[PDB]
Amino acid sequence: IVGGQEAPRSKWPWQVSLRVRDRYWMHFCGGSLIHPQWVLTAAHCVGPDVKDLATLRVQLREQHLYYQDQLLPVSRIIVHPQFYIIQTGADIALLELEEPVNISSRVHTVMLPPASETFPPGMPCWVTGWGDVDNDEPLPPPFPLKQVKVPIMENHICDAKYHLGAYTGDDVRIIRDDMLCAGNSQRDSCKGDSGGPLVCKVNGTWLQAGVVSWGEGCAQPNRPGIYTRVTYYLDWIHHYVP
Amino acid sequence: IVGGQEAPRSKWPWQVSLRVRDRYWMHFCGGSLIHPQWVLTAAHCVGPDVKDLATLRVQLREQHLYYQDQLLPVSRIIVHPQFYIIQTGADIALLELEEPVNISSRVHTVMLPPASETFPPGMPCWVTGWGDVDNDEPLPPPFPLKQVKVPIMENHICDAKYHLGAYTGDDVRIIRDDMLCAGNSQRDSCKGDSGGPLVCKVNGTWLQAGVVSWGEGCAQPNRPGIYTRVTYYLDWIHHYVPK
Amino acid sequence: IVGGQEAPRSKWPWQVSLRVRDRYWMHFCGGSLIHPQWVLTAAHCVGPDVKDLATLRVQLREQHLYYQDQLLPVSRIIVHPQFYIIQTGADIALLELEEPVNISSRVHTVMLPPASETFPPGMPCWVTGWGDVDNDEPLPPPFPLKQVKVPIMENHICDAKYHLGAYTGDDVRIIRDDMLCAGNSQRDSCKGDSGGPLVCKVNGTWLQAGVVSWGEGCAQPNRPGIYTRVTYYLDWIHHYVP
Amino acid sequence: IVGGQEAPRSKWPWQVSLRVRDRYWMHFCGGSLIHPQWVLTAAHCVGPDVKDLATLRVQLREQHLYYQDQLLPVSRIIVHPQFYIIQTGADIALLELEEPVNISSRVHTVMLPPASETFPPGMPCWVTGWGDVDNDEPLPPPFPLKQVKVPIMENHICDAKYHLGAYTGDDVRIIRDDMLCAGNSQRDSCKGDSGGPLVCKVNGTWLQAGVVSWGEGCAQPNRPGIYTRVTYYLDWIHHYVPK
Ligand SMILES: *[C@@H]1O[C@H](CO)[C@@H](O[C@@H]2O[C@H](CO)[C@@H](O)[C@H](O)[C@H]2NC(C)=O)[C@H](O[C@@H]2O[C@@H](C)[C@@H](O)[C@@H](O)[C@@H]2O)[C@H]1NC(C)=O
Ligand SMILES: *[C@@H]1O[C@H](CO)[C@@H](O[C@@H]2O[C@H](CO)[C@@H](O)[C@H](O)[C@H]2NC(C)=O)[C@H](O[C@@H]2O[C@@H](C)[C@@H](O)[C@@H](O)[C@@H]2O)[C@H]1NC(C)=O
Repeated sequence: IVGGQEAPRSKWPWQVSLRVRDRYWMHFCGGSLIHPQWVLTAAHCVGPDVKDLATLRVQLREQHLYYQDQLLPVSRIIVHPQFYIIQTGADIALLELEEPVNISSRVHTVMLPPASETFPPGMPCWVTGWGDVDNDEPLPPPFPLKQVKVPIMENHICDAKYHLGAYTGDDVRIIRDDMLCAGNSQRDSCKGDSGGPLVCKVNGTWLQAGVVSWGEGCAQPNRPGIYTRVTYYLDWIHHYVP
Repeated sequence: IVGGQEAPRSKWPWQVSLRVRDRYWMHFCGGSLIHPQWVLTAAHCVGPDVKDLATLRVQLREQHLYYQDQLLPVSRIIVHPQFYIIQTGADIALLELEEPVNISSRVHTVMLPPASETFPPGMPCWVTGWGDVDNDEPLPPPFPLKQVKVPIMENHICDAKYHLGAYTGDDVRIIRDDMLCAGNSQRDSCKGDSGGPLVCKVNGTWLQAGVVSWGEGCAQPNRPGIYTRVTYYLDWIHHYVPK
Repeated sequence: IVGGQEAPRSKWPWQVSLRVRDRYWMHFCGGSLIHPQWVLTAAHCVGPDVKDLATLRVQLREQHLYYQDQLLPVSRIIVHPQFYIIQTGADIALLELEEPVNISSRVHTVMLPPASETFPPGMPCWVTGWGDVDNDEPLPPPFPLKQVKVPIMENHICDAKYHLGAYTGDDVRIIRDDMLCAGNSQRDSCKGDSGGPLVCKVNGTWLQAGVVSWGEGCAQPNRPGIYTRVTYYLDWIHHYVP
Repeated sequence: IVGGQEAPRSKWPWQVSLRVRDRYWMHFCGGSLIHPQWVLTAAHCVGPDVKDLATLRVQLREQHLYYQDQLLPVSRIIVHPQFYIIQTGADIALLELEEPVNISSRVHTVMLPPASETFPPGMPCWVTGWGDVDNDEPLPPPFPLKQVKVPIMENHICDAKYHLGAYTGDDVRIIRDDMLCAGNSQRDSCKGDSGGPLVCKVNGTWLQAGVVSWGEGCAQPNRPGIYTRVTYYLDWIHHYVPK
């Protein structure tokens, strides 16, 4: 997270950390609890190539990464079939836990948005995670969960920004309809935040609008963070999650 | 170049090295002289974002990088407008030199193929460059230009290979019509070879079949190197480079 | 610490971590509380060149580095004047804290040995710290304090070991009288353990026999870790520490 | 070499490069040809632990490192027995080549100094090598041999400088009698120059005054480069090297 602050303990109870087996269970992506037994995350975190499930673990919200670990094995990994690379979309995946987790005030699910919510510019939204605090600048120990408020940029405006300073033709769409843009040169997600949530407050309720997907650098001018637009994949999600 | 050998001085007179201004003019990509004043390379070597030409130089055929450099400035860069990322194709670009270079047996152009050449499996082809000799293994000094013969794999066969062991649905095309696959787990190009040429001996003549574009690792089982298919963009090329 | 285990919460209440001002207060060396207001460490951890005290802090016994830090400023650093490089000895230094710490069962001093104790081979001894778990392998988060039992090797036997396979003449002493050897190819200290304690259980009492000083690699065959022999410097220590 | 320039091809014909086997024959220290079959270098480059001679090679003077290699195997490595670590001195070693090399204008020996030469401050001396051009800044390809004029600092003055800003007692000698100090905050040797020569011109003749040994940083204030004083080891050298 670039430009943010450490999260209050009572915030983002749905945040999760994905760990890969490497000398220790190392954090590599975020995710969100969307059902007591299901984690929502980015396809690019667990694909396109099929991985051995023995090498992955999920960690539920912790104020400080690695300090109070209670690792949870995954029973199944479901990656959207249209996914191959982030720039072409469908960057979304589901992790079914071996067992449903206990639901409390400190650890619980985030609500998915109704199909009609477009999250237009002006919406108050935050992205959270334990990623780098700037380009090539890792979050220092004790690794607090961070948050940052990021402004939403309408898709067409964002698509135009991506063409600014690039050879790509205007008629060539960079930002797709299954994507959403948020952030600016001072507020954005960074390496390690991928797969985590972008939540917006709508009439007093938190709804997950996006999944951290890709970008052209952390908090880089004219290159807002790109997220997978959750509403676009509700039908697919509902095919697996109760 | 993975699994190859140092190229003989008289081979590949069209090979070029692209340099970026660093603590020295550091090699970062290959290219090929397709006309006395035009270098063909990959778009990803110079885009999709526009870069300051002041930070780029072209070096013509040399046996060892950096030893006897005679760097050339680039007048202009033309990147195919359909290019954004390597996996969606159109990974091709043209660099116009300030003046036409002097053609000799030592340095000269490579012929482009006629639109009908498909370069099917079995065709003898070589990829050349100063790229890594293996994953995370940079070419050692004195940096000789290397070459390696790479086996061609038909597009659909290759597309099926890329779906092996992946979540990606079969209805999702990974290898596109403007791409070509060559290489195996023993012979392939690697980091730093991008933009360079894949050339095939067709009935006694050397034709450039591809431009090193991408892949999923260097000489990795069931993931051959992917090249931009030159015949696909002949008309685009001929829009800028004189016939 | 190479080849050890995480230390139990109630063990080594004298262990301390030395921190240098970086993107965070990063651990760089160990030390031991030998008096409520004095920390014993290795000179090479703080010299031979004089450094700005503002860039240094002491952290008392904690189970996991960085998690619950309560950093302490150092009022004064006293480095043995005979120190220049580890291989010529006198690798010992004292840090005076600004205030005497609160002694408890969880945090208290370690006893220094009487001058006559030689700590001969066979003596049960442990080295503790947050150093690498192997050559070029840093301690993984959450950075637990580790411990390992290390075999003592008599000085001359050790000095002969250090000449094995070397051009160095036998008349050249490598292991000095103010040094002590401990460790083998399975158990030893490693980068980041320097300055910490080697403590031995002598007839029911824990005595600090050495200070981690140097060696030729971590847990390397025929090259035991070298420690500054505490008894050798008792008078020097007692010139400053009550 | 910090603060220097590329050496003219005609200078330092005695400079050699020591190479260790690692993916390629990689440079790791300098040396000087003091006899057609003997190379003088630093003990720390080839010790204190005995190394397999098959992993070492010597390269005679090359204007550009790695470009025209003609590697020479070593027949024997003789390290001073008093050597253990650089700060305690005796940092000197001899390499006997399998065969004597051809002597020419471009490649030949450097003269050792007479026992009486102390090389006081003011003497014009240069250190040469292919080492880093600054702290953590490697020599960029094509790796030219560099040189730099370094001022000599009298031993006592140098020893006092080393105690400046340090806890070490004044009565504790840091700079020993078998050492010699040269350099300042703008001119010095650096990582990779170790083992190479410090040569001074005395009445129109080049004499090797020192072997690059150690120091605290490349061109660091009050920490001049430290060299093994060759005159101190003439008897030892003469025990192995003829004439
Ligand atoms: C999830 O919440 C459950 C309900 O509180 C926990 O089970 C309960 O564990 C208590 C002690 O942690 C125990 O007093 C309760 O009797 C027991 N109740 C039931 C219905 O199981 C559960 O803790 C786990 O399960 C218990 C039985 C032990 O095996 C513990 O070691 C487990 O932590 C909570 N943790 C989960 C399910 O992840
Ligand atoms: C040392 O000097 C000799 C005289 O220059 C070298 O021999 C000469 O090598 C020439 C090719 O390098 C060759 O055309 C000359 O006929 C030959 N002359 C003589 C007197 O032999 C010698 O080169 C080595 O030995 C010769 C015989 C060949 O085997 C070469 O390949 C060798 O390099 C020089 N030695 C070295 C190690 O350079």
